[PDB]
Amino acid sequence: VVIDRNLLILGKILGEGSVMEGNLKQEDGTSLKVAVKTMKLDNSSQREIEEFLSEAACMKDFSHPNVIRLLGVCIEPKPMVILPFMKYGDLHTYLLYSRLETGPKHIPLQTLLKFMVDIALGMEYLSNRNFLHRDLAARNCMLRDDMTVCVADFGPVKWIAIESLADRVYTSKSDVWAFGVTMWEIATRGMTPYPGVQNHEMYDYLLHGHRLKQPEDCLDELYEIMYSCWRTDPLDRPTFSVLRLQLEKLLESLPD
Ligand SMILES: CCCCNc1ncc(C(=O)NCc2ccc(S(N)(=O)=O)cc2)c(N[C@H]2CC[C@H](O)CC2)n1
Ligand SMILES: [Cl-]
Ligand SMILES: [Cl-]
Ligand SMILES: [Cl-]
Repeated sequence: VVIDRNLLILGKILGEGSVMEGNLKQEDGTSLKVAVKTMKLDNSSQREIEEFLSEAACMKDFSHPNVIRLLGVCIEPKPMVILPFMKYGDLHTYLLYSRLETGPKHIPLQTLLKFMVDIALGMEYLSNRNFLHRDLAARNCMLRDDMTVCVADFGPVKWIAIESLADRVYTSKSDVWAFGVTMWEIATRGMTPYPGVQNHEMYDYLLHGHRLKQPEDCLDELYEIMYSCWRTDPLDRPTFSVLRLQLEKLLESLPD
């Protein structure tokens, strides 16, 4: 997983650890445009870095068109996660530009659902290998050059599941919760979850049975899938394999 630091040239800041652009000189002699995420670990012990290196070995062997690839790691002693570059950027920002001229056109419902299928397919790939994201959101979903969504940033209380707020436990269904919110952001084209509610009022809001409201133009069939991911009991929540097929079935039922 480790790559020689001399093969990496850094540049601008893309986000703020932090994120940086760069050029990875491959083995075939060609320079590849890549993103570089810094990692602030606790160097008081080799506990965090061990788990970081273990995941890197697995995150590199992954191969799926709806899951971001991991190129390797570079040491300066801070590590740096090397990832592919995405000129189209994240999905959340793309949804905000769509509601503005000059930028993308008004995204139809058919295109919005395709994003959900991709994300679902990405999480379905990780679920089979028992890999948790623990940070699923629209801001984390990047767009490939062929306009296909891919999950990323897998090492925000309104994205965390109710059980993960009390017992602070994280299972596969905890990502289904975040996936449910992700579907809400896409349908709403970049709205912040739970308008009117603060981050410190969430645990009591959800515990009382309240959930994210249904959008104005959102179909009743889609909200049911979105609401099924927010059920109090994680066991009652569906898996990504189910959600993936449900969205595909609803997608094909629509015209072009
Ligand atoms: C989780 C990391 C995602 C994988 N790598 C990645 N890819 C793209 C971006 C990004 O922001 N692209 C937009 C962009 C477009 C043009 C240029 S240019 N060539 O004009 O200077 C630079 C950037 C990216 N950065 C994001 C930073 C915030 C973070 O939350 C998500 C990723 N990362
Ligand atoms: Cl450099
Ligand atoms: Cl908004
Ligand atoms: Cl709401």
